Amino acid sequence: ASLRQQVEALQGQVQHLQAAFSQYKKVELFPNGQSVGEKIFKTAGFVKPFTEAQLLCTQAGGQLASPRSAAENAALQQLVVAKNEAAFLSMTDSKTEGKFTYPTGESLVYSNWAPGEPNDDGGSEDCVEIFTNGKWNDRACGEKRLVVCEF
Amino acid sequence: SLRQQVEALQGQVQHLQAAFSQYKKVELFPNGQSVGEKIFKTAGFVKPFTEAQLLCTQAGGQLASPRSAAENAALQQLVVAKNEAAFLSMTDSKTEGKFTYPTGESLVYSNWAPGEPNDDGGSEDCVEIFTNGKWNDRACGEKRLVVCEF
Amino acid sequence: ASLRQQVEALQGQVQHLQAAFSQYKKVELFPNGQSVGEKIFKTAGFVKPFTEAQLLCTQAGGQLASPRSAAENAALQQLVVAKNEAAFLSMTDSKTEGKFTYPTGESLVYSNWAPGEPNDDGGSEDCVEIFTNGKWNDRACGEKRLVVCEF
Ligand SMILES: [Ca+2]
Ligand SMILES: [Ca+2]
Ligand SMILES: [Ca+2]
Ligand SMILES: [Ca+2]
Ligand SMILES: [Ca+2]
Ligand SMILES: [Ca+2]
Ligand SMILES: [Ca+2]
Ligand SMILES: [Ca+2]
Ligand SMILES: [Ca+2]
Ligand SMILES: [Ca+2]
Repeated sequence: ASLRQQVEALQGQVQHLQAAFSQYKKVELFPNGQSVGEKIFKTAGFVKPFTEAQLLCTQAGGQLASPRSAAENAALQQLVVAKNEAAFLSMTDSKTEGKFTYPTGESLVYSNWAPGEPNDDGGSEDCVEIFTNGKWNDRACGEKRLVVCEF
Repeated sequence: SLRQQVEALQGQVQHLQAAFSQYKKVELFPNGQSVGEKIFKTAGFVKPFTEAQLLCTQAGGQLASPRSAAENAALQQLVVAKNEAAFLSMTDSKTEGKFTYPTGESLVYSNWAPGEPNDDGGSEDCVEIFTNGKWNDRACGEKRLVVCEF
Repeated sequence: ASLRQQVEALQGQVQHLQAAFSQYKKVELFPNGQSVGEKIFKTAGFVKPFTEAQLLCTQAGGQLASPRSAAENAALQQLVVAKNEAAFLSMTDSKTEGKFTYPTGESLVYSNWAPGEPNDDGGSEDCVEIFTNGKWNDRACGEKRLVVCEF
């Protein structure tokens, strides 16, 4: 009966935690986050070159935004629109020109390239940026774009 | 067995309670204010009424709607911190001279500054809260601190 | 049996919460917080004189950054570096010149003074600031420095 009283005690404590946490999830995402599925996009609010942006995300325990579906891309687009700043994606074709991959080396499972892209303009575009219209364009990694990580 | 798993679970819940409590303080610093079961959080920037209202609803909340002196003081704390008057959620856009909450219910509390609301120029249907906590009906097209409540 | 299944169910709920909380904690700390051990450093993003900075932290349920080990100092330095702004620590030698103490009155158990410090320049430097290189310098409390609290 004791273990029973203890189990019922935990049920209440857990119910409380779930309810309190549910509220704080909303508070946290406002105004720089976007939740899509099990993924959370969150912008740092400023721009940085690719390598620096990548470092920020990885050291934070996540990685640069990597939309893998129309839904994720649409969620990421909301942050880009909100900040009115094109953002860097995690993908590059730095290893093999013309072959874009995730930070793990895997090939793209989704893409939303603007017509004609990627075009490796000037023979020097190995990074990818997402516009406010949600379309993608390969861009020089040295350029500064909105830092958006995924967790 | 059960006794062993219940003790493990109890430890898990106690750890979560301590960790969540700490996390709450971190989250609220420096843009949020917890008052009762409500949480006011500022976006840190200004926007006109329509844009600010959309920002809050899209975030799963709504614009700051203080319904008591206690809530008003909490909200005012954020206003003082950012040094910027904020938009409240109430407007008399439907019926002039009658301010209401987004749902449509009449105000259950107000903290108007002397003489307000005065519909200056015949075009003030929105409400702003000053750093002194008092309210003033203001033009909805004006840009004020965005503060939502969750 | 009925209890066993109840414990099994609750534990799944709890471990799911543990996973959700872990994710939201990472999101929360990006880009203005740093966790080290059981301590969490979080910057307000702006500068304030010591007294105002101290009140902001205490009112938030914490206190000004008080690195007590090389590891904590390193974590704090990350925020100072990210914002590129020297930050105030919680320690002062206001009560007894030359003797820096934590808000509790307790003497320092760790220090990372830059060469020549603390020097009490002008005979009025009773506060402590941490540089982007992580080194400390006693600084006049009236100066404005990055506000970083620990929770
Ligand atoms: Ca947060
Ligand atoms: Ca190339
Ligand atoms: Ca290329
Ligand atoms: Ca291109
Ligand atoms: Ca009107
Ligand atoms: Ca009016
Ligand atoms: Ca007025
Ligand atoms: Ca002195
Ligand atoms: Ca001194
Ligand atoms: Ca000095």
